[PDB]
Formats: sequence, structure tokens, C-alpha cells
Amino acid sequence: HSTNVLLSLNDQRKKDVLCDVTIFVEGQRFRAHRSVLAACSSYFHSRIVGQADGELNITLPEEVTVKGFEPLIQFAYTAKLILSKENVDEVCKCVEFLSVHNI
Amino acid sequence: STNVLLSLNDQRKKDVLCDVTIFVEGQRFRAHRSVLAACSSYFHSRIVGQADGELNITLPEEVTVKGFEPLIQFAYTAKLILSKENVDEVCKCVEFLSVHNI
Amino acid sequence: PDINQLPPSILLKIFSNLSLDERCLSASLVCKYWRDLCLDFQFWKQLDLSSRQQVTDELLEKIASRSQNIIEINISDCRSMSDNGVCVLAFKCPGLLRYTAYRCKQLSDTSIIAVASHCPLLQKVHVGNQDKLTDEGLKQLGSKCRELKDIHFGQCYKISDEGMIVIAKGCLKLQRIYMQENKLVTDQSVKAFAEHCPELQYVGFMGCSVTSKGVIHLTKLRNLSSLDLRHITELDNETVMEIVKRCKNLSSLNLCLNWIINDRCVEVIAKEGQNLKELYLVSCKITDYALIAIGRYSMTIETVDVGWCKEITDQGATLIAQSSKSLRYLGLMRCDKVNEVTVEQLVQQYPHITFSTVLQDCKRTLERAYQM
Repeated sequence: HSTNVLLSLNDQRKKDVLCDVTIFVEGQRFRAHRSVLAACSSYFHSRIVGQADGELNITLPEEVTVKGFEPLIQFAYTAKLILSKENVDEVCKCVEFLSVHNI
Repeated sequence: STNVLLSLNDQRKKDVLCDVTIFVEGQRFRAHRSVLAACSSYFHSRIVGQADGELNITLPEEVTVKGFEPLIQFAYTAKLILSKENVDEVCKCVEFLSVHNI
Repeated sequence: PDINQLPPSILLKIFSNLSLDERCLSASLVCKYWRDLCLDFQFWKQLDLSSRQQVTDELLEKIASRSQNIIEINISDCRSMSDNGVCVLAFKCPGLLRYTAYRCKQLSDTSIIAVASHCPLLQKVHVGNQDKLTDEGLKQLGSKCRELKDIHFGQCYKISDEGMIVIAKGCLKLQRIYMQENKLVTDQSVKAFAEHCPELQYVGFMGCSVTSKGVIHLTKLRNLSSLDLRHITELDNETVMEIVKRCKNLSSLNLCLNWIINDRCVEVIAKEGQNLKELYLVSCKITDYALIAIGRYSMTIETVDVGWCKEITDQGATLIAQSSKSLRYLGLMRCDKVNEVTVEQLVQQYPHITFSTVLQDCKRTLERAYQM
């Protein structure tokens, strides 16, 4: 299945190699690919599709928080989340949203 | 407390010493009296009016069993587990099971 | 020392202290005399066969074969017998009084027809979550056996309009009423049935579509005791005022989950309410201002229920804790606006309170489960 493709891409991502798009949050660099973030978050396709460069450097507003941000990519990849009751509000949109996000 | 939560959790997953019984589509969850009072105001509406030792509750046909199953573990563990196939019916983070204004 | 020298009255009084399983499994094999004692109209007129699952399918031929005075049939949570296995017993039904069958989905209106025409005497028809219970059988239930005195028809979405009128014109001896989320219930079936029998005490219409046009006319009767008008469609406020001012005899008032109902009712309920005993206000949008009135102007109160209150006054709750003499019913749940003093001090300060906080009712529940 294509989920095998997704899991293989995930494992490749979790080696810091074959990573194409790099996210920067107040210094932390989170590496990932080019196609998948385009498929996931509509704020990202905006900054991606307009270039054909080699190495990309996309920064996110202070509005998006790191603590909720790590599971966002995880749910983009494997559609499984871990979360407790203290960090919910800055994620309560259930259509992801959280970014701009007037659709 | 936290270990109290876990102990209550296991005692739920013993099928012993269960007060409230939730009847959805013939399926019967067995859970306690206090916890579902803590979870959703809809249930604590239908419990506290009775001091009966054994209780029974049914739910509207609108609330789906597939989305209903994870909610009990949610209530018991205070933990979030989700899959991309089953989101829309729980799209308020007040978990919005159909009717369902708290 | 012979136990069989005792008169049969004493032996029956002894055997009445054993469950049906003990009586039919152990005490019926000891000897001939004990087996003949554990078989009577005494022990076989209160059946209560609830939740005996896939064991009573055709057996109901023998429980009522020579037994003549079954009056307490209870086959709740049944999942084994069919329409035949209940109509065979329904054929005789000599003086049945309290037929009860909850959640027995396999039963249909045929069982109702069989039980409603073969016993002109009844006192309680508390059926439950049985679906496919259409309204054609309840018509004849009200037509033939007009002696029934108590109904219960929750979660049966086929009792829309004909049923209430049909067991409202003929039958008149009803005392208690209970209804659940049953749609298609019109208002033009209760207004007519509001002048015949004013002796009703318990009224329950939770999740129903009864318009206040019949609630306004409730001022006629002055003998109502208990109310369960939860999630009702804009009942009149002045009618509630008149019924609480005139009818001193009032036991219960729930009115939970109502949103158009305002703060005025609970503000004024402490002006003259002296015999009020409990209040169930869950997730109410109270403006934390009636606490002073309910503590100062009310001296007779023993049950209080605080629900999903986002805001609360810890000082006011502490004051009302010692303001009363016996009001100790603080079942607090999910009260985020709370301190850590009351749950730490009042537990030992008042050793006559059980409380409901999560940190406490986890060890106590396990301890009471282990002991019993």
C-alpha cells in the first residue's frame, strides 16, 4: 500500500537524510520532505510551489507553537497523535487550521 | 489522583464493580458513576437525579458506535488517540457526539 | 434436635430467606419434605426472572402451568424467548398486576396484545427500550383492560399521537407518567386529558416535544407533587410561580438543561420555598449571585447539586458550609475554579461528609469494593 510508502518516507526522514524541506522554529530545525508538507498544510504549499530550488528554509509565525507542532507532522505522516489535556486549546480546530486559516 | 485514575481504569477493565451501564446498539459499556459525571454534562444530567445502585442509559441513534468506542478510553485515561478515518464526528474537541451541546 | 418438627409456617419463613437459585438448587435435593416445601404459590407469585439470558426460551410453559396467582412477572433484559413463549403464558395471566419487560427487543406488539386482553386487571406496564412497538396494540390495551394504573414508555418511537389519547379517554386511574426522547408527540393529546384525574404526582417528559400550551393549563389541578420537565419547550414562568405559591405540596423540581429559563426563577425560589428538598442544576448558566439569597433567606435545605459551574465563589461556598445545620451534600465535579483548602480541610473538619472529588473517590471506591 501507499501507507508503506509513507512509513518508508517517515523512517528515511527520521535519519536526517533525504530530507528536502527544512522548517525553522526560533532555532530548532525540523527536516522533512517536499511533497508531503505540500499535501498537508495549505500554508506550506503557498511557500513551496513557487520555487524549484535545492534547499528550502520555511519559517513559521509565533502563532504556531512548537509543542503542538511536533505531533502535527506526526499526524501528517502516520495519522496518529499523542496528547493530554494541558495542551489542547492551541490545537482545537479539528480541520487542522491553526495556521491562518481562512478556507 | 493519577494512580487513582489508573486504578479506577483497571477496575473498569476488570468487568467488576461497575455502576453505570451505557447501552448503545445492544453493546453495553460498564463504567463507574463518578467518572462519566466528570466526562460529559449530558450523562451527569441523567445520573444525579437517581441514587439507584444500578443504572441504565441509552443514547440517541445519531451517535455512532465506531466513534463512541474511543471516547470511554478518553474519559478513563484523559488521553487523546485519533485516526484520520474517524475525525468529523468529533470535530469540536468538546467531542460533539451528534446532538450534543453540553 | 429435629428441624422438621417445626410447624410449616416457620419452615416457610426460614426458606423465604434463600434466593431462588439456593432454593431450587440446594434446598430442593435435601429430602422429599424440603422439596415439597420449596414449591408453593408463596414462592411462585413473584417471579423476577430478569437477565436470565439464553436459559428461558420454552421454559415459561412450566413456571406458569399449575401456578394460579402470578402477579409480578419481570422478564427484563430477556434475550431468549419469542412471541410464542410469552403469549403461551399470556393466555392464562390470572390477575397479573405488574408486568415489566425492559430492553427486550425481540418482543413485539403481539406480546402486548396477548397480555392486554387476557387480564382485565393491571397496575404497572413498565416496558422499556423495546423498539418496533407500534401504536396499534396500545389502542386495544386501553380499550379492553381499563384498569391499568401506571405506564412507562421510554425510547419507543412509535407512540406518536394515538396512544396517549387512547389511554387517556378510557383509562382514568393512572398515577405516574414517564416518557423519554419520543418524537412526533403532539400537544393536542394532553390538554383534553388534564381535567379527569387530578391525582397525578409524578410527571416526566424528558426529551419530548410537549408545547407549553398544556403546561399553562396546569393551574387547574392542585395535587401535583413531582416534576421532571427536563429540556422542555418554553414553559410559562407565571404558571410555575402560581403552582409553587398555591400548591404547598411540591416534592421535586428538576428543570435541568433548560437555556431560555432565566435566573429569576431560582432567585425567587428561595423567597417562599420551605418544603423544597432537592435541586438538580447541572451546567446551569447561573451568575453566581443567587448564592447569597439561597444562604441568607433559606433556612430549610438539605440537598444541593452544583453541576458544570465555570465560575464559583469559594468564600460563599465556605460560608454556606457552616451557615446551615445539616446541609452537607457537596458533590463537586469538574470544578476548575476551586482552591486546595476546602478539599484539604473540610474532609477532617466535618467527618460527616462524603464529597465527590476525584482525588478522594478513587481509594474509597476501591476500599468499599474490596470489603463488599
